[PDB]
Amino acid sequence: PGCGFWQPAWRVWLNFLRGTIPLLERYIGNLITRQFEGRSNEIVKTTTKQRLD
RNA sequence: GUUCGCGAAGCUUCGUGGACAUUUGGUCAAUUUGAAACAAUACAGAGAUGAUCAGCAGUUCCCCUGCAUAAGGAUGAACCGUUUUACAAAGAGAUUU
Ligand SMILES: [Mg+2]
Repeated sequence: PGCGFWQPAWRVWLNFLRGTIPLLERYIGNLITRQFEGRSNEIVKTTTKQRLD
């Protein structure tokens, strides 16, 4: 042990985070919205295998 | 305070006219009384059907978890009860005018 050179790994993680930014903003943001103002009348979707028949 | 001019005393100091800069912040004010929930105790207690159990939906002025148009919530919640009139036609018997 004692190999430094964290750069490429770091870069990779940064790039991963990029993707998340969006996903988290939809997700976390959505959650917080719900917490403040929690949904009225959701519509289920029969394209699901379950419930189709 | 910066300063660009005027007027008095000794470039230094007072007295003035201007220019520069110009209206912040609050849907809120710090403990009970403007609304959080679980938990706990007590008491019961689990969809059809005889019983045991799966899953899916459905209605709603019920929601929760969930990123969710996934999925999951006691089959997620309440539905299991009440239920007498657009009501006429025919026949028989009885009291009143
Ligand atoms: Mg179940």
